[PDB]
Amino acid sequence: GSDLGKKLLEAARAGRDDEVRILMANGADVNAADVVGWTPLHLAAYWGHLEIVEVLLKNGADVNAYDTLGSTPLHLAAHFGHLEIVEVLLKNGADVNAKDDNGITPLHLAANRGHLEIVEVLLKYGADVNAQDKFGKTAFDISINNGNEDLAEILQ
Amino acid sequence: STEEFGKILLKVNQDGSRVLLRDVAKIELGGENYDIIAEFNGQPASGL
Amino acid sequence: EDTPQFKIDIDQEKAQALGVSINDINTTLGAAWGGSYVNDFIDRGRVK
Repeated sequence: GSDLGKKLLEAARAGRDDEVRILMANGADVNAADVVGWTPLHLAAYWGHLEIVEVLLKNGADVNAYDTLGSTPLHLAAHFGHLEIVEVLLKNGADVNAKDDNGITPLHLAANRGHLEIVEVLLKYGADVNAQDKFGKTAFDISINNGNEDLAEILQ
Repeated sequence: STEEFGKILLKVNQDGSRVLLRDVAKIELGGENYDIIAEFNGQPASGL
Repeated sequence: EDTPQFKIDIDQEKAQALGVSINDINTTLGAAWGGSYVNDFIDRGRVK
């Protein structure tokens, strides 16, 4: 928990591109985290800040870093419908089949909120469509329960 | 939303199939009551 | 400012399958972690 590391977390969250650029030059800790275990990349992915995700990855940010409940930035990017960030993370070697503590993959989260374009991107980068969570429910089981005709057709 | 009310699980059958609320009801975002219908010079209207 | 909060999703199907009522689940969680004002008692001629 460094001085610059705490400022990078707040900067990445707010989306101040100019401040993040300055903190990367001063050597702010990219692997710094809060109490729940969220990196600047987690926060940047959550609030949908495309530039800061790109800047952090170039400065050796952990793409497959996970919080205290095992959620990676790809989960947050896929769940909250950030198509651009999901592509950038997967290009920089993001684990597409990353399981959290509950066995919920990014495909499950993208399926639940009905983000059709993100499901196609995840499936392209090799998302396990038959991947089950702790309750034994696939991305298809989520689509039929939510009543999504378009999503159910794609997950064939 | 109507979708979230739709996937309310009423019960699970013996075989395993799920009986949702949308399977035993139509779910729309309608009015509290259908007593008042106002018009201003013929066209649809509300007011106070 | 917004802060990290611990979102927990109770699976309805698994609760109904094992035979656990949602009242018992939400009461156990709420009463234990949050606290629950049950009833009054008289401490030296004063309701508390």
